[PDB]
Amino acid sequence: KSSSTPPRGVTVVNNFDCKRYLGTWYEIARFDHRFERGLEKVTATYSLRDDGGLNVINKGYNPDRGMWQQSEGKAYFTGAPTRAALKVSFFGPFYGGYNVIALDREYRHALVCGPDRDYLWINSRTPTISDEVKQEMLAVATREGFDVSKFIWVQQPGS
Amino acid sequence: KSSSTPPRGVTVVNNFDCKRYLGTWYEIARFDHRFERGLEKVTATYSLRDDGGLNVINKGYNPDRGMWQQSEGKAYFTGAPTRAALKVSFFGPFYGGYNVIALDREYRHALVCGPDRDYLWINSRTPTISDEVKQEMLAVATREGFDVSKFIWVQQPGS
Ligand SMILES: CCN(CC)c1ccc2c(c1)[B-](F)(F)[N+]1=C(C)N(C)C(=O)C1=C2
Ligand SMILES: CCN(CC)c1ccc2c(c1)[B-](F)(F)[N+]1=C(C)N(C)C(=O)C1=C2
Repeated sequence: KSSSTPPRGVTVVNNFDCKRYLGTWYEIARFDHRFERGLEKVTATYSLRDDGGLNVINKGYNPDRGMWQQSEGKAYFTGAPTRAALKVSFFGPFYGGYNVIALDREYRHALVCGPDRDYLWINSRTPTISDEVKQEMLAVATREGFDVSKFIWVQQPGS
Repeated sequence: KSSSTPPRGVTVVNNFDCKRYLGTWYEIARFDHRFERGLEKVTATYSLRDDGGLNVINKGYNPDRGMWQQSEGKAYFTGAPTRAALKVSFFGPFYGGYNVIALDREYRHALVCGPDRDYLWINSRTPTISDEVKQEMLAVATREGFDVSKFIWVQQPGS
């Protein structure tokens, strides 16, 4: 399907406050994909741009090579900035939808999907999350049609 | 073969001046790979790290999506810093050898290869090169066993 639209049916957050989502997030779990392959301790960082999009810097550690790496990209809303439907673009052939489909009131925990059900992330402001938050994230993922067998639990400080 | 050694039988520069190689280079031609697919107007910018490695910033334009992108990586010598054999690594699964196989004395044109003969670049301090310089670089590539018909000639200022 189009790499520009959300997966059909997902619950895009429609009262989004972009300022509250800025800064750094820890990747608690991801569906594994080429872009991120081999990485642990992954974080994503968002900053505002003058042009109304977001600067994205993802960082992680590759324990096979013993080195940190970083990737810088840009995200732009696909519609109104109060709707958490975006597209993100990195160097090369890494481009597609970015959608926040679950978020707590305090912007502490997020479930983010790509443009299809092969792309999903559990993110947190903290490097670890409680089992209850894990359970709820998997429950939401399942209810929205995603195959939670695809998740890998990303090593983080204290995991 | 090993991703960490030069291609079999390929001679690498053995009296390398790393500091003179720093700065911005324009990519005149490349063998096509996923990492850079879709990108025109490509430059690579090298700088020194406190740890003896190089920071690498690749930047290019994707005319399909209408956007500039950049990738930041690290390169380390695999041996003596006088020998232009390195390995470069970027976010995720882009890791492998980087070898300077020909350089002019002025450090204005360089032929760079990866760890096998499927990876080759013609780089220049200027965005275009003379037919003279072009043919010589192709003759070196050819001398070293590469198939120059695999080059994509990359759109650049004045090209
Ligand atoms: C499908 C298009 N695409 C490029 C692979 C993406 C889409 C969506 C995303 C990412 C990439 B990403 F790898 F930058 N990513 C990370 C690291 N985290 C923590 C995210 O929540 C997220 C979403
Ligand atoms: C095969 C290992 N690997 C990562 C794909 C590379 C090896 C070698 C190189 C690059 C990548 B590269 F894509 F960063 N690259 C660029 C953009 N230019 C202009 C080069 O001279 C060069 C060499």
